[PDB]
Amino acid sequence: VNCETSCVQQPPCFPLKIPPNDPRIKNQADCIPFFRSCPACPGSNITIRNQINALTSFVDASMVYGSEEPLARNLRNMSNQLGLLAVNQRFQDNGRALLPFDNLHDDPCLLTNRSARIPCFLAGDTRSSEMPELTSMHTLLLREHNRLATELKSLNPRWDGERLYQEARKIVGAMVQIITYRDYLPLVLGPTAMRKYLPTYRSYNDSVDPRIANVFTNAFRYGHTLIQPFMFRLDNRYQPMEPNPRVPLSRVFFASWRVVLEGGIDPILRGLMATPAKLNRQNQIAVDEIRERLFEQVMRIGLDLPALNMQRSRDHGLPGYNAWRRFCGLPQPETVGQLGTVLRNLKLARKLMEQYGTPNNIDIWMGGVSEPLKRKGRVGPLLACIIGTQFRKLRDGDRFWWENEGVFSMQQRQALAQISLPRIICDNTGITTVSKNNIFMSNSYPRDFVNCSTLPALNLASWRE
Amino acid sequence: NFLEHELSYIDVLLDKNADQATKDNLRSYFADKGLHSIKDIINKAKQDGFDVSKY
Amino acid sequence: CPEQDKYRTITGMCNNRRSPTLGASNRAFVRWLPAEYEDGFSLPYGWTPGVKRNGFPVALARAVSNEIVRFPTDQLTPDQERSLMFMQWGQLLDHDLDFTPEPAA
Ligand SMILES: *[C@@H]1O[C@H](CO[C@@H]2O[C@@H](C)[C@@H](O)[C@@H](O)[C@@H]2O)[C@@H](O[C@@H]2O[C@H](CO)[C@@H](O[C@@H]3O[C@H](CO[C@H]4O[C@H](CO)[C@@H](O)[C@H](O)[C@@H]4O)[C@@H](O)[C@H](O[C@H]4O[C@H](CO)[C@@H](O)[C@H](O)[C@@H]4O)[C@@H]3O)[C@H](O)[C@H]2NC(C)=O)[C@H](O)[C@H]1NC(C)=O
Ligand code: HEM
Ligand SMILES: *[C@@H]1O[C@H](CO)[C@@H](O[C@@H]2O[C@H](CO)[C@@H](O)[C@H](O)[C@H]2NC(C)=O)[C@H](O)[C@H]1NC(C)=O
Ligand SMILES: *[C@@H]1O[C@H](CO)[C@@H](O[C@@H]2O[C@H](CO)[C@@H](O)[C@H](O)[C@H]2NC(C)=O)[C@H](O)[C@H]1NC(C)=O
Ligand SMILES: [Ca+2]
Ligand SMILES: [Cl-]
Ligand SMILES: [Cl-]
Repeated sequence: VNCETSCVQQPPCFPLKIPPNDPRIKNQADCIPFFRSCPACPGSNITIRNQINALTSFVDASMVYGSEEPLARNLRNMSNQLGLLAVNQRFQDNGRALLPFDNLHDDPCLLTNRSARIPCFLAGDTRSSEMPELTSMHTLLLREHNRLATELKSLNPRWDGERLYQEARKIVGAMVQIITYRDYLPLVLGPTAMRKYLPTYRSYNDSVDPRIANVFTNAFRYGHTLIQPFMFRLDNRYQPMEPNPRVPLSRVFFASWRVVLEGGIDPILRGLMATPAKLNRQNQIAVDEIRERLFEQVMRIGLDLPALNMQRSRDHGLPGYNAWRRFCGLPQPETVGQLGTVLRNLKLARKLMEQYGTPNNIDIWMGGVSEPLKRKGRVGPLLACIIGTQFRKLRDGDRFWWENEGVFSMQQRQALAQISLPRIICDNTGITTVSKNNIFMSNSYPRDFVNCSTLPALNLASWRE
Repeated sequence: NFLEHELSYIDVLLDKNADQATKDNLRSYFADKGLHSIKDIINKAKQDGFDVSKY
Repeated sequence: CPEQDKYRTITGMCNNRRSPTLGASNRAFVRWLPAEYEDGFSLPYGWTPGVKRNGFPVALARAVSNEIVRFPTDQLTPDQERSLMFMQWGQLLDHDLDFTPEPAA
């Protein structure tokens, strides 16, 4: 039973059935394909089924470097002692590096513009080509690695390729930590949850379990509520970049050709800085581009990403909403009325009860994204709890966390405090005007924008011999 | 599975100019993936759908 | 595990000295709560037709999507206080944290 094309329910296929009055899938014998996540213990009648994490849980830039030894070596430029990551050998972006090409049997990217014959990219994680915006962030970090390694080679002539690689890697890893915990997470959780779930870092605690919890894989998908139905590209005047300034998302999934042949990462990064995120609202949860048209260009039918989230939680055996509420120490609504209070929305409570019958059965993603947002945050209490708890464990339980004593010198720590995603954009692209303040808040050109010349470079002096 | 960027390493292995140190580093990297001679390397490139007609 | 190190391993192996797989790749997620499957151990809710979850019919994920998630795209609300970069960093970060493998067909 081939899950991509069959609608039969046999292991490992758990296809989503089609409701009687579907707006899109008019044929009820059709289905949305779904493969059950690989079990930790295949074919066991003893164990309770659990899923596998293929990556390091640590915030360690594993999406740049890889999480398995063979792939990590493959992403490296092995033709010199310069400690560089491998770059594309056939294509450049205005004289700057692109990600190398990957060699998949069944390459989704070739399906997006057949004539262009541009394959998917190779990165540390397998999803780098899922959207050009994501590819752009990957390309950015590759560039940054190479720049750090270059600079370190000047500072320390006698260091070999192994040392250069490791040191640049350690800095990129620290940058991801800083941007994540200083800039990103406060805007996710809001001030109150940030204080509750992420108090000031003390030291590495070796008794903190740093594993990703199963639920986190589902709750972190709150992000799907932020997705805009277009990819936006802007020229160097931050003007719409001709033609196709607003490309529908359904025409960009795996569209790696767009990066290579439609003008590189610059216009993509500009679009990211100078366009608003979508606001999650209680009757505006997620756009049709992901709910109706996910991967429509590479697959036999458009998938439904919200529906996939819900299917996947069931696949993973996740408890429903009330059980997570109780886990988090929050009240658990029993009735339509009480769910109305918790959601600050009786209409939505009525709708959730009509589907689910009890708040005990609401799937974690659906319940999580339904909750009103915390002041100055983009998750409600439930999601703030799960997300916050996970990031606590990621920081406290990481021996190589950037502020852990003996990881960096004090001067290196001082130097690292100066980094920002805007600075990274300046260092590694043709972009000369970037977002000020907090990159994740600033969104309007010109009001929120600064010249690159105003931003402190990362000073590598304290990495010397 | 052979990667397009690895073709550039073949080029370095066939550069009579490129120094012994660099070439032995690359041979070592290919030997780690079960590829012992340049013939074995070209062959893998061919079989993974790359155009090797230059060699 | 080694005694002296300076850098993270690729796999995350050996980050925690006492329990060296913790955070390493190709390992089971941790469970904060006991799993909830139709049969207790394996089958997902929704698997067997007419099997209730805790007294109620399991709703089709696609039905939930249609009734709750769907909205008109022309009514989309820009977030005044967040950039698309805020979205993108999130997906990027997610790809540092977790990938759940599925079988090849
Ligand atoms: C280093 O981190 C350790 C883990 O820290 C947790 O994760 C981090 C990221 C933070 O969120 C942190 O706040 C977390 O606690 C940490 O050790 C932890 O210390 C707590 C507090 O001492 C321990 O909790 C105690 O547990 C025992 C045993 O019961 C537990 O296990 C069962 C089954 O899992 C559960 O059903 C229980 O609810 C518990 O979780 C309890 O007997 C005890 O409670 C009793 O005593 C208190 C205080 O007198 C009363 O208020 C209660 O009502 C009870 O009568 C605590 O709940 C926790 O088990 C322990 N975790 C580990 C892994 O050891 C450590 O202290 C940190 N070190 C430093 C220096 O920061
Ligand atoms: C352009 C943005 C995004 C997508 C396209 C996209 C797509 C997916 C898909 C297809 C899955 C798998 C669905 C399934 O269960 O079959 C998926 C899972 C995960 N997401 Fe999605 N996503 C996009 C964007 C985001 C953003 C902004 C996120 C967070 C802020 C985010 C999170 C996640 C996570 C954590 C997962 C699960 C990953 C895993 O396999 O563990 N995504 N996404
Ligand atoms: C490994 O590093 C070297 C040095 O950075 C790369 O060589 C450059 O490649 C570009 C693209 O082919 C050329 O235009 C330059 O002339 C090269 N310059 C130097 C300094 O040699 C090489 O391409 C890298 N290889 C990989 C696999 O990433
Ligand atoms: C598919 O990719 C091709 C190849 O890159 C695109 O062709 C370019 O299209 C623009 C605008 O139509 C022209 O100015 C270029 O000269 C084209 N180049 C080539 C090599 O033909 C084509 O537009 C893409 N199709 C889609 C669906 O956008
Ligand atoms: Ca990681
Ligand atoms: Cl994906
Ligand atoms: Cl298909």
